[PDB]
Amino acid sequence: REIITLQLGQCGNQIGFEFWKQLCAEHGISPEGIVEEFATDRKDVFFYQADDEHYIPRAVLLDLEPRVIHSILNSPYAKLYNPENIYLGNNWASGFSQGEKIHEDIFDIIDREADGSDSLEGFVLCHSIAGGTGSGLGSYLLERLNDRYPKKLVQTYSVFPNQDEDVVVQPYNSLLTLKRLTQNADCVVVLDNTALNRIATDRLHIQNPSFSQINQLVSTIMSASTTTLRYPGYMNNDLIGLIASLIPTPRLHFLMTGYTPLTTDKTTVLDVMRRLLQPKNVMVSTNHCYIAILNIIQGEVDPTQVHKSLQRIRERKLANFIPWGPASIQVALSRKSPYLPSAHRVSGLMMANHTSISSLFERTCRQYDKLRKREAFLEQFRKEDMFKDNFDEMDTSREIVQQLIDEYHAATRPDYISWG
Amino acid sequence: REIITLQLGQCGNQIGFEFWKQLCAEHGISPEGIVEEFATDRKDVFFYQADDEHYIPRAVLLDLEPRVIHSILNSPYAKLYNPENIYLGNNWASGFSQGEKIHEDIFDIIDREADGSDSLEGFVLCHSIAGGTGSGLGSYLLERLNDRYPKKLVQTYSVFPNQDEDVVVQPYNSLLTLKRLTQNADCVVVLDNTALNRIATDRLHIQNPSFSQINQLVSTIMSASTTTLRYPGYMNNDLIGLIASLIPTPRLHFLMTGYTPLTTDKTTVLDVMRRLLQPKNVMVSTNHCYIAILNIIQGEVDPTQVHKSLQRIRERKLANFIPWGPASIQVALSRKSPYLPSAHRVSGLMMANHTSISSLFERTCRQYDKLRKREAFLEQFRKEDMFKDNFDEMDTSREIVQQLIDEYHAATRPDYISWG
Amino acid sequence: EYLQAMRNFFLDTMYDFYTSIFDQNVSFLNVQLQELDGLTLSYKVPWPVDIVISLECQKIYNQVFLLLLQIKWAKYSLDVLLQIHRMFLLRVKLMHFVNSLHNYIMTRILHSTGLEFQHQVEEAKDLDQLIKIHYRYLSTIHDRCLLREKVSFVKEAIMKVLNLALMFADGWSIEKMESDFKNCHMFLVTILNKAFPHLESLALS
Amino acid sequence: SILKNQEDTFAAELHRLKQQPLFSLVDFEQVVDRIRSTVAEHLWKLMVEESDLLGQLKIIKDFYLLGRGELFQAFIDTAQHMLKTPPTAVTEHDVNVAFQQSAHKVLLDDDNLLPLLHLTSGWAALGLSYKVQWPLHILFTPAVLEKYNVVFKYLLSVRRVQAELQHCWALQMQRKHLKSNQTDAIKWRLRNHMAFLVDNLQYYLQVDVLESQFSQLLHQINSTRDFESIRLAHDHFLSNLLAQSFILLKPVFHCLNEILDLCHSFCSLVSQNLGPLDERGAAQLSILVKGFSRQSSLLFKILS
Repeated sequence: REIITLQLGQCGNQIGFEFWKQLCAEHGISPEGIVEEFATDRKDVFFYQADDEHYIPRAVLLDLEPRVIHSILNSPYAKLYNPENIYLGNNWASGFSQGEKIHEDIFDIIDREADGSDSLEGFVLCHSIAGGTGSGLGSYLLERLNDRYPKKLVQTYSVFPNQDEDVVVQPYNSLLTLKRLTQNADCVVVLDNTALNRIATDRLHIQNPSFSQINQLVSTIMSASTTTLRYPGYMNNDLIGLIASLIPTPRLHFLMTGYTPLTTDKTTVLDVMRRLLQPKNVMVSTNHCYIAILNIIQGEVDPTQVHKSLQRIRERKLANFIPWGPASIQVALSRKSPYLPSAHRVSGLMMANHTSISSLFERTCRQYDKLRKREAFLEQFRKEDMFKDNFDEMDTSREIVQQLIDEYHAATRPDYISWG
Repeated sequence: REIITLQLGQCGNQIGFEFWKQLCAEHGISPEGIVEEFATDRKDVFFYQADDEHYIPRAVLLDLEPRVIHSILNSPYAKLYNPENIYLGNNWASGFSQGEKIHEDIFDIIDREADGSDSLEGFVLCHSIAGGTGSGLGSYLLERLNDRYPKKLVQTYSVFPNQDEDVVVQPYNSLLTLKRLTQNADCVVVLDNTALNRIATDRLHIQNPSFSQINQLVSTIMSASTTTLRYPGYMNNDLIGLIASLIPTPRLHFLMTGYTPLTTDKTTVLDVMRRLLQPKNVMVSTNHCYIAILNIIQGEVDPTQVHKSLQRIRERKLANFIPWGPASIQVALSRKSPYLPSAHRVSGLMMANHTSISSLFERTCRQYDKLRKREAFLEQFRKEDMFKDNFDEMDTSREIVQQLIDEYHAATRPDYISWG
Repeated sequence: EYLQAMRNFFLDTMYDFYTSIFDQNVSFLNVQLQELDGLTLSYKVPWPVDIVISLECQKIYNQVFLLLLQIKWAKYSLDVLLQIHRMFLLRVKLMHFVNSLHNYIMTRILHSTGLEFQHQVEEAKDLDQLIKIHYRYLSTIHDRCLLREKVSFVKEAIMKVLNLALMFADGWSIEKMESDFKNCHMFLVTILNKAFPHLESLALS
Repeated sequence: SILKNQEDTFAAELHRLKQQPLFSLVDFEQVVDRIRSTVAEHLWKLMVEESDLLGQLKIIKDFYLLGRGELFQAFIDTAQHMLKTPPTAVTEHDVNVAFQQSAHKVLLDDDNLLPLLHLTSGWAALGLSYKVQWPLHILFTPAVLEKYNVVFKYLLSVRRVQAELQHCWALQMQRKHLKSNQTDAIKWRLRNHMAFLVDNLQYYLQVDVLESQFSQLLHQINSTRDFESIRLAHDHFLSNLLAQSFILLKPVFHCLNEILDLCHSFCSLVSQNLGPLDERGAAQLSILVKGFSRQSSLLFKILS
């Protein structure tokens, strides 16, 4: 149906601004949202359609300690939207309490936008894990929606914070955030800072403004994942039809992504498939096996090569996945995009559930457990002191992520016939 | 099938680097491994093929006390390979013990590369006899592979150290190394420093940078011996089909080589044959008789002269070989190479088992036995002291090379009908 | 243009149409459109193209359309859901099976031959050959989706596995389903093992 | 072509011959040869370039004369069930499956789906059918491809027995390796090499026979520019392959077949020998060595 976008936090509002500029340049519209005559499309999912065809986006903007939100405010794309929804620490409990006191009027903003929609499919939020102001607040509003609406979906695109370890309560905050993510969300798409750092240092030579190019890559991914919605396809034009195959189980619902060019400034279906089989073309860093993989391709493809390719892909066994049961790769095609120069013609996007990401969770678990053994790294800030006097929510989150990692490590096994 | 290359030691990594630069310039590819459009070939034996046709070589790089390995590291051919396999005295027992402690993770590197291959034909190693860091270590990894895989072949290209005699334990180290070579390897290709010194002083006037030109000649030989693999032939495109005729016996498996131009900056099949009959065109220095000879020719040949030539080659008796039985010369043709200037059109390569090399072994035996009679030339280094307190492995190696030289001298006889 | 709209919007838009049918009258379908099974479909056909396209062709389109709706039914009905855990893995073992089916019918049949079919109809320089080339679309979509004869060896299996999409949706015993599933699966394989050449393209797993 | 251009010329020559009340063959043959020159020249002009005669001849050599040997060796790597009698109901599809699968690993991953294995041992019943430009070629006929399939059947047998013989050479790899091995109670004279030499030399002889004739064939077509001579070149080529390769039904051909049968049977012993052991294998081994000596005596009834 219709999908409502949400954005909060400094990194989330940055990537949302980049996503809307991406879809502004991508389709034939003005930076005030007037349709271009020279351009057909559906933009009714993420944009409300007006009478002069002002495709005003379904983007609710929440801010706390605004500095870059002011730069979003005075912009030549500030005529695209004005839904009148902008409403004003670096701790999880701080952002949790700040969202707690204003939950009513932001819920009025939610219900107003819900009344703006006739039907609904899902909520996306722009969020970053352990982002400071975003952390805790995002978990709180996730709790609010999960309490309010069991009839809809939530998709979440968020990055894993790694700054190569002043902030030492960051593993605690990310742990509590991911606890709410496993239990109160239905599907998670997670990425790494380090893998995008690798691809950025390979494709280019920039080190300091890396955030900006990260925003570009996030925008390309978020357009790619939505192309079968925005350009009219004929299958999985609901989100739940896309999500249904990849997630059999309500705790292992974390999805990793890839995209075939590292630098984007013929390719055949065989080439782009085997490139997409690499972890260096995947933007997330015993043998680990996928449960299921999905691929969507967009470009100038020849339809007869593709059956040749998946024949030979069976034959070489260039993937190694065996959960326990008959769940394999799903390949799909979307339109090569007009209204932009189509260079690097064929490009693919890849979506899988793989057990290896548990190791990265385990790395964070190893850090948090170490700090939990010392118990000197909450720094006795008053916010976490009010919200839990005994700090037992950290132990509850520890036992939940223990269940999660154990479910992961059992999910590797070909005896996962039971407990799936 | 597929052949995995190995390289270790200073001289071995030097000749491997020269071999890969040789096959880089020889075929139509970039120094990052991108195929040239202007170029067909098989490079699937010694290079893994990628999606942008990056022929990343099957070269595992091991280093110890790296100085020239650093120069290999920063190179415009360092984009051709990166298999992530680089892992850190001048004694046999020292290199043996250093390989002994890290045998597990280098064996993980071995098994990873084995999983990179679908099938397998053989392992080549780049090694130099009594090279210091290479010596002992190479014998140890030879023991590891001979323990691990009896299903494959090992080919070895290594030089005989002669510096015209500060290092006096060098005959002991070379003796122990060749002991492992006779008993744990299936086919050996050995060369001399002095014969390459003769050819280099004849073709040119250099004396000090002789190593560099030696590397060039080794690269030309190693390309020549592999041409029927890399350029598609139709016979002996397995290694074992090449090796099978020359070696009847598991201790006399040492193969000597020749190559027709000394200087390479018509020739008929008669001319190049009789040139190849000389020991001055052979790069290794009672009457001695070959067991069997093999020749491969590459150039602009006329196919009717070749039967005329071997008629007259019988008639003049310009070779003198009689082991005891009906094993004679084998002449073969490979493609004259495109993608390089074909000057010195017809060129041949020669592969035989000849008993004369025993004399050179005997020379080393004469040296070692002399030092063994004095027993002052191990210098009491602690490494050989730990590894053998009684130094009885030297006596065991002495009795083994005694068996080897006696097998050689009996192999000269036309009563070798038994014990063959 | 009219033929393009025909073979595009059925053989998407009909997704929303069929989702309401999960939750019947003859007039409700009309107002949804103008915005065990078998539907009533009629739309305005203009005369100068009514004489070039036969009447009986639309019936064939209707048959394969009905089967496509059943494939949509199974790919949605098992795919909306929110020992004890044992129910879930009869999801996965079955949720794959319809998907592998649905990818074959839509892409490999109803999108390959249609892409070929457009490339054929663009070359019609005559009214007469234009009628033939769509008839030679009919007779090959009639054999790819076997609707003529030997249908009692194939199509009943596709029909009987659709009952599992009702059965698993109703449950929320487990063992009585796998006993059924392995039998119909092995029956399908012991029929399908004969191979006309295209049929191994689905028999990969 | 140019035949329509000079059509009035040749019709004028013939109409001129009509007027003459005098007939001779000498004037007549020049007219028929003059027309024949142009008509054969047009076919030779089109066929070498637009139907790509020389490269298609190279492909035919690769696939029937085993001029490409990488595919048909990896083919025997992935096909060994046709050493039994075929059911002829499963195997005819299965050999094509194994063939295309072996091609899928390397080399012909883009086009040329045209070759198709045909099946009527299973290495004595397997053939091949290959498609060419059939309206454009009348120099490639079913008889020509039939004799090609006969040569294909001849060559596969040599490749097969030599591959089996080199693969059974695991004595050097394992059994004599690190083991002293009692003389003529473990080792058997190691007649593997003796059996290998007689096939390796014969292979080299076939090598010379193929390489000389194909090189002369790719030159005669360049020299001659009318179709009539091209016909003679091809009809010479085929007979030379047949007669010189000794596939032609002679006493030598029956002897060579028997040589091959002995090498195959000798492979069968050392395959099942596995570990160094006596399992009454010496009786079979004595049968083989006496048969080898008698067939070696047969080799000097051909020499004489």
